[PDB]
Amino acid sequence: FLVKFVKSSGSSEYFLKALESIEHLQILEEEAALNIKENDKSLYICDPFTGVVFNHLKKLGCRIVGPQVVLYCMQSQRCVPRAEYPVYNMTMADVTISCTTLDKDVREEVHKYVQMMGGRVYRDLNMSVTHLIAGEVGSKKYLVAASLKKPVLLPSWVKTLWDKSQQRMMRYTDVNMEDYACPVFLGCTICVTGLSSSDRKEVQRLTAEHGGQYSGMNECTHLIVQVHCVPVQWFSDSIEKGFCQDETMYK
Amino acid sequence: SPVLAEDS
Repeated sequence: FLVKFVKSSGSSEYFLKALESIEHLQILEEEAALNIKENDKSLYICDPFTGVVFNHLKKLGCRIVGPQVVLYCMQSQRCVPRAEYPVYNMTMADVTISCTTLDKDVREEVHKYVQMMGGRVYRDLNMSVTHLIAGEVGSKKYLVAASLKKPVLLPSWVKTLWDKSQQRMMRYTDVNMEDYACPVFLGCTICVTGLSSSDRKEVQRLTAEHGGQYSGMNECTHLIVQVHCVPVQWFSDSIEKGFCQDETMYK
Repeated sequence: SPVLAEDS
């Protein structure tokens, strides 16, 4: 396929750096790109992904990609993603995400940024998913990803990978997963009964430390006993294994 | 199947 670089205003330095790396490639001035009126099924390099030019080509249905994608794939045509949406860079190439327990609109934002960073997205948790994005613990997707020890990260991981990769070229491992891991008890309100005052204080502390809420029936999500009624072994195993445990396995 | 957990 042909490659048409679209010179535009507001572009980053990576656009220029992509021109210094190239005959079947055309270099279009902004005006020549504004006079396009159809979709020639060629690859268009655009930078930025804002402005009347980019939205024009996008409206026509053109295959659009950022210069970071060029610096990533270089002369490999097969390396270029093959999708109906513009890909800005390849920060998330090889990442396949699914989401769980998120607001639908946030979910679709996540999907958007992942796809724009060269990643894949599925709505179910299939065997291709490499990362689970979660807004809180406890879901079927969550427990499954835990049992397989797949990373379960917060949405911010995607956001921080977008915002940062706007300026520089990077990959998804260039951020520490641990700093964006879903806390073991995020979304949980932990309540206790029949525990020594000391153990009680321990549950309080560890709950707050692992992203949960402590409250000393409508407010509780879990009830530690000597709503989910679980033994303390559920709490300690959740902390020890690094994931909220399946409560039905601790009844 | 390839689906381990379905969409919510």
